[PDB]
Amino acid sequence: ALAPRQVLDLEDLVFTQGSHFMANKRCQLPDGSFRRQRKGYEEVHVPALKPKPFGSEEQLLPVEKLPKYAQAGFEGFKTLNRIQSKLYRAALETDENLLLCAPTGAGKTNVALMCMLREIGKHINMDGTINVDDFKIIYIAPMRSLVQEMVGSFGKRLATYGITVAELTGDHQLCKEEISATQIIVCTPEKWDIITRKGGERTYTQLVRLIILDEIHLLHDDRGPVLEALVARAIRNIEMTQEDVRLIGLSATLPNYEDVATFLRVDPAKGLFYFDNSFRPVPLEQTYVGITEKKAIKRFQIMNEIVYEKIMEHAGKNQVLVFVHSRKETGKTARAIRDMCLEKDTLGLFLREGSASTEVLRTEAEQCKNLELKDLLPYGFAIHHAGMTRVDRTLVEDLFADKHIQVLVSTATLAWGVNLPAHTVIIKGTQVYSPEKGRWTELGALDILQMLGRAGRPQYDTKGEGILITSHGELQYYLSLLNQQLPIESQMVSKLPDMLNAEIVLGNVQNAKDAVNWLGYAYLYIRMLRSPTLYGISHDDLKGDPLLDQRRLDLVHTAALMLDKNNLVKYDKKTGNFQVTELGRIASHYYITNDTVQTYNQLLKPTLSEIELFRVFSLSSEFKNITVREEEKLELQKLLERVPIPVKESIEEPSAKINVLLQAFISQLKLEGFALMADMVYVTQSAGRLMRAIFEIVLNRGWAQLTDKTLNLCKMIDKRMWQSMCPLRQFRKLPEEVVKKIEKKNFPFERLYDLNHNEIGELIRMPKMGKTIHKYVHLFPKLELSVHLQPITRSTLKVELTITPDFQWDEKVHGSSEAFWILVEDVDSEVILHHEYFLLKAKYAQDEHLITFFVPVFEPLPPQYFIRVVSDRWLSCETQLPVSFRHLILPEKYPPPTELLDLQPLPVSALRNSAFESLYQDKFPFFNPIQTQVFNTVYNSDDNVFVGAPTGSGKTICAEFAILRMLLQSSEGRCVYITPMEALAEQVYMDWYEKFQDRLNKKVVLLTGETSTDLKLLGKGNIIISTPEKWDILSRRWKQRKNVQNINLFVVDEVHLIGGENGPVLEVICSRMRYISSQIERPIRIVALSSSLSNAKDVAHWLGCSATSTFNFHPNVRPVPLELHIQGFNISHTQTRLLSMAKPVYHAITKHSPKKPVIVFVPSRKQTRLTAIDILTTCAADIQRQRFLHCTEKDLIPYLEKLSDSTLKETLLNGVGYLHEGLSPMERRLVEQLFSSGAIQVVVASRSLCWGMNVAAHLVIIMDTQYYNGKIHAYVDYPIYDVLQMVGHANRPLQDDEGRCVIMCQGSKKDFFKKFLYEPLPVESHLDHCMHDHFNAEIVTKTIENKQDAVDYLTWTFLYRRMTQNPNYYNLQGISHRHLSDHLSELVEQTLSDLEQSKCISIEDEMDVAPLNLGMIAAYYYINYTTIELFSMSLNAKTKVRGLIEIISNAAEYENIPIRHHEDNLLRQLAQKVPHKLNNPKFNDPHVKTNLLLQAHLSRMQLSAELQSDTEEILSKAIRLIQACVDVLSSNGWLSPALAAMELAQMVTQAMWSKDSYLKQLPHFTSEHIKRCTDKGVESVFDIMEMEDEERNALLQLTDSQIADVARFCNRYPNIELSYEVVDKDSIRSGGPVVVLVQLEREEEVTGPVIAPLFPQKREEGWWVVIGDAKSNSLISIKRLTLQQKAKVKLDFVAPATGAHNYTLYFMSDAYMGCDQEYKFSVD
Repeated sequence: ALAPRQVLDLEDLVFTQGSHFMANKRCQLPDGSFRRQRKGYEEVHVPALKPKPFGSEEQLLPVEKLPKYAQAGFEGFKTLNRIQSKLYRAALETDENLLLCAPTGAGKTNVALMCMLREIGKHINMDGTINVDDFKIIYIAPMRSLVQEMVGSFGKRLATYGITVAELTGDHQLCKEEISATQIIVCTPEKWDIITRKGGERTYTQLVRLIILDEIHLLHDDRGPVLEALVARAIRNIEMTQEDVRLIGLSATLPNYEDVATFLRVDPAKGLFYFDNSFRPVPLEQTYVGITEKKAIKRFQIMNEIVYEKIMEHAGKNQVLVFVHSRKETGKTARAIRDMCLEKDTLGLFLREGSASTEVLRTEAEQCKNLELKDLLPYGFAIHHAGMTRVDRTLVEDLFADKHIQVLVSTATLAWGVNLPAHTVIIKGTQVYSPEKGRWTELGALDILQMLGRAGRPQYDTKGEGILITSHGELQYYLSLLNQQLPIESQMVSKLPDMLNAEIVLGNVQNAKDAVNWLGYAYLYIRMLRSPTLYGISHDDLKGDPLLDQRRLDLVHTAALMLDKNNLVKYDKKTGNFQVTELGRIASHYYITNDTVQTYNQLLKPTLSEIELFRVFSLSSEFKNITVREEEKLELQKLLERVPIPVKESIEEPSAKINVLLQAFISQLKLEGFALMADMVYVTQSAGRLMRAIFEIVLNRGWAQLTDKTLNLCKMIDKRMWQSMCPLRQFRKLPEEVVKKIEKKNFPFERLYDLNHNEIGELIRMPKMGKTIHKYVHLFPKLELSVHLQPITRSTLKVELTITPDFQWDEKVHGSSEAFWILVEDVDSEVILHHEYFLLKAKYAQDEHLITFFVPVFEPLPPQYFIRVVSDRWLSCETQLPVSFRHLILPEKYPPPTELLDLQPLPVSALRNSAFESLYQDKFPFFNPIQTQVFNTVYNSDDNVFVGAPTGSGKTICAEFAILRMLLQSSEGRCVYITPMEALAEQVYMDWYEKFQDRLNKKVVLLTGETSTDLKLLGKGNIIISTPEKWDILSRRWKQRKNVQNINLFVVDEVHLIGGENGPVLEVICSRMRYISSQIERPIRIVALSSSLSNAKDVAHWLGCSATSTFNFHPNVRPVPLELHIQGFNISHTQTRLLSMAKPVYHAITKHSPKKPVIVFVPSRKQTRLTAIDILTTCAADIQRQRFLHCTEKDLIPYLEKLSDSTLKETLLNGVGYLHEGLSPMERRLVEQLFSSGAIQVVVASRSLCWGMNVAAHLVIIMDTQYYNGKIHAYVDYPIYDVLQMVGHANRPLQDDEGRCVIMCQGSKKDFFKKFLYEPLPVESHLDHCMHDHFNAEIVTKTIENKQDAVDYLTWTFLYRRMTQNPNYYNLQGISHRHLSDHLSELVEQTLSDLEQSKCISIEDEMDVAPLNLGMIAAYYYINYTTIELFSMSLNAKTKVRGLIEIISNAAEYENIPIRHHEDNLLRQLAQKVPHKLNNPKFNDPHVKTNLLLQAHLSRMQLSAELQSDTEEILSKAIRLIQACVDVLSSNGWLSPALAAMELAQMVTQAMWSKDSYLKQLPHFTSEHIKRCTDKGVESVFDIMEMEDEERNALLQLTDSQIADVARFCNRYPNIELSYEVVDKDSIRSGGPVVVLVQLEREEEVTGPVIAPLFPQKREEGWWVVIGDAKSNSLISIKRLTLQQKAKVKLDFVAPATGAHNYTLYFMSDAYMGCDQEYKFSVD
């Protein structure tokens, strides 16, 4: 943005006088303009404009005329006011921005109300009355007093709507997520500015449909620039979000009002309304006395005398109001008349001519209150002031409008605070002290205008007067103001460098060009165009520069330079670009001026003392105009002695006055000198933010001592008490002296915990209070802490911190949460190595919380680190816990990574075979530096090799080398390839089936869920692709199956996943392969590919890899070099942090990859949609709509026609696609295809999909690194494995010379990523935590027969190797060979002791082990051992289909079904809709969930995508569990249960319930069909098999496509016929054997799977032949069989005695209902 720039001096261009500025050259007066020199003073009069008659037809609107829904909240009103009637149509029937200019007190309120009512009327909902959660309305009033006024009266009018209106304004650092539950926020501009600088601000503003600007003429005030920021900000977000927000502005009648209309985007023809003085509520005649000379006391007696004679044209009936500038003067000024109105011949005495108890009886009976009030009450007098008066204040308010109170002098505060208008008002003086300017100045234009808007009572008056006593000198300014003539200007130049910084920090402006555009949104721009001369711009300049391009560029340059000086922004004149600093970020967030930041940055240092920190606060530029006056020096000398902190060298300079002012505020010292009170209020109202700004500065630099000091200083200011004092002071219900009494003792607070109420009451010598003091001591927040540590490397430790609440919760005391800071400090407590925010929600109090983080360490190790957990609110509420390093064993240092040899890139011609080279010749000429260096050893060898390279490097083909070499040596070679993730498996299967079965014609196969059909693939295949649990369940029985033994090559991909969840299964199957290899003496080649590992040696030597053939490369040696940028966001609350990341994401795309492709990973499905729409809408507001679509819309339209997501079509048209799991596998393939072609430039994808994407970008942006766990009610970090994978996608070897990645994370995570991304990952094993299932299977298969075998098995593992390398990780406490053997033994012992207590194995002779029934079936079905433990524990003789689902949903395999956000509510809804209701059902229990999903699937209910996806994962393991249940019920001999369980198998398969009609298995049937079937007689599937074609579909609605599927169903539907016989039925006897032979045969050849469209897995027909005695409920014998065409089934048992035994024979499918035959019979 290089262009000629000129440094301005703002002090030259600024309107110095602020509000008091008059661009008003002249000034004209009305008709009556008489001037009367009573000569101590000039009186200028202007009379009341006659009432303006009703114009062109326009007439008042009786309330019943506006629509029915709006009537409400206008109670007590017969008719609309004239102004309100003029705009009822605009405010109610249109959504147009309005600018309503009217006289003060015109009643602009009810107009804003009609505007609200329109928005409220937009969420009707028929029966349900309001959609209170769907919208929000912000209302900006400009005074704190007015806001409270408004909340109450808007509160009233909208009760009948059930709408919540609440104040937000005040100093209170934002919290309340019940502001998430209020719809009308009422606040001040500066409050709303603070909120909306947050960036995650879009959590509040998300729903804001309408914002209202009361008293918008504040534009002109020194506070004006805040309004200009709000509106500029708001307007600009309307364009970026493209969601419409309505702006209503309400103003007084002042010049420039039409420039304000333009500012607010008001259509002049449609929504501009201006109403001159005619439209006053009550016509006011007005006097403007200015006065002639100095003469202080004389000038005031002048003034005080003026007041009497004016009131006394009102004797009996009339009310008066006087305004003064001091809560002291409410009485003093009413005294100078008390000393006059009655002092000269009791003039006008008896203002209440009820010298007869008319008004006095009600006035004298209310006298018994305090001060000047009881004093002034018995006659018509009263007072109202800002000097805290509370409940009596609200009682001078009723008795005034009840009309007993005659005279009431008051503070400006009342004009704003409550709507009580007098008949006349008089304004004494117009001079006020301003702490910020540090002088007296002329009181604000806003202020006056509100006061005279109180002359005359709307329902009770016909005229009103208004007298304004000011100084004659240069105060015809008030004539101007009060007669529609003082123009409204822009004060934006004053506040320009702070305003700019907030936008830079917000991400709204990244350079000067952006900033110049920003200025175009401000009121300044409009005003400079319209009156350029006034804003220092020559008519010549304007004429050649009509858009003020030179001025805005200059203004911004000048500001940028101030911010750069003060180190708030980094700004280079060259590019015009801006970079935010931390200092600037804090400045913006805490509302500190940039000069103050500089001072802080200059003064703050680790060794700053409390003395010096009180000093630094004093030097804050917000206080730079503060002087020490003479009349106050004595009192400051007095305060200095009573406060605690020494105030050095500073004698009474202003530095020291500010210093002691703060200390006296914390000490709650009383004051007198009102000049000093206004200064104290001004430094304390600020002190909160300034301290907290200093805290955040110092926290983030790591300064431990100063972080402690400042945090306490914050708490002390908030809590108004010293650290010295008693923490019991924080409980406001405790009487003061009771507490000073506990302080009077030299007794530590801590020791109160150990004292009972008696001993307390005793120590205090006030036994009355013993009990309640006790209550409060235990309400004090208190945490217990416990730490667990594990070394990771010699620099980093993983730390699990367990936080245990130990206090009583009272929501009156603690509310809905308590926040804490977790601080990890070094030995000396000088440095914070790590910190983070912990929010203890109330719902989850007294739950244990586990916070996990990593901390650095340095080899000359200290003895201790400390962990402090300090409250963020309560004083003296901390808890420390040392972390000893005395017995810590750091791991063995790692070797360097293998060198990268710059070899001349090997051509494809180095592969010699011509058939082979065709697979690569047409893709590239030369392999990458890793593939070539490796090639030597993997193509030209038969030995074991390990490749370690950053994901993306192209490891896949290194494995190919080996497979090519195998097909070169073997004809029908056998090769197994194992990837950890299933999603990777399918990706490699497509990739290779075409490369190896299409191209090279060898078989290539993919293992599935079923063992028998997989055993075949294992046989015919030359390349077998599999996930670990699949290869495990096969090769477990490697002794039996030969095919496992004769494999030539074994390829493991992503071996680093061994350290991941589900790593065990991989480590196991790998170790087994190595074991099998040494034992079969025909070595198996093992080839492992992995991410860069620090400890690759250990994985190499584990898998038999020499150091010659072990290739482990550093991340920086990646073929396509990566540019990592880690970007932190200090926002603890996740929903907010995600929102504040949205702008940075677009800036990331435009900076790092404007043309080239991008992938954004987001944490979830609905985030994927939201993030894409944002990129789009932001793209369109950047005026570059569709800059991501790199073809033409027509080019895409053939493809998009297929899709069904309306939104995916819309985003794709615009250049952005998204990938979540709710999309058809087709739709996903489309999006990826279009991305790889380059047609679309950006894909947003959910993190669950970083494994199943064969798509690469130029830039990868990870948007947050956390996801919610509904099981522990907390966000948890992405596995570093997922993040490593995501990053690997920023990699296009062919085109890009670089890849780029931007990770956006919470700050607390930042340092974690900086370590473990620029460096190699270390893996450990978690075998020891999953030891059982593998031993139990090894024992079943007699690979382990004794304890020594168990111990030797383990020598083959990775576990075995790492234990000695990092003992402390495994909880080994030494490293000798002895420690190893011990721990190994201790390990096998417990694992076998568990498996035996669990009834799976038998321990005999202490050394020998054997498989038991439970053990054998858990290995057979691959079910966790605790699962069958639970089955046998819970199944009984009487359990039915209902109880069965309950037990099976309790399987451990369902532990991992996750709970996600708001599924807590979703599952509760399911719960009321399913057939079976649960008792004590915990909705964050994965077992309660899989229960409901189980009944949901049976009911055929369709659900949300991630419930359906889970339903599939549940159904995945469903069948193997039921089968276990059969085995266990039969092995116990229970008949009716085992039958019940077989029904469940077939009814989970077909997706129907126990009493569901058998016809529900047939395609396209519904309840409507079945009812019109029982009416005929059709109740069976066989009852439609005998029917012929014409009668068949004559029954109900058919289509040619319906008949097709249905008739094909009945052709796979089992038509079996049975045959049985008792072998030697007559020569059978008691105790003896009985052999039963059952003959099965079907009249149909078997081709096709089991058809079960609702079951996500293709399964084959299993059958159960059973024999039982129904009378006793006895399972006699059973056999499970897959039948094909026909077969002989043999089952025997042992006869009981006495001949006659009646038996039953059962034939049971595990897949269909209605095939179940029964045959009765007898024997003996």
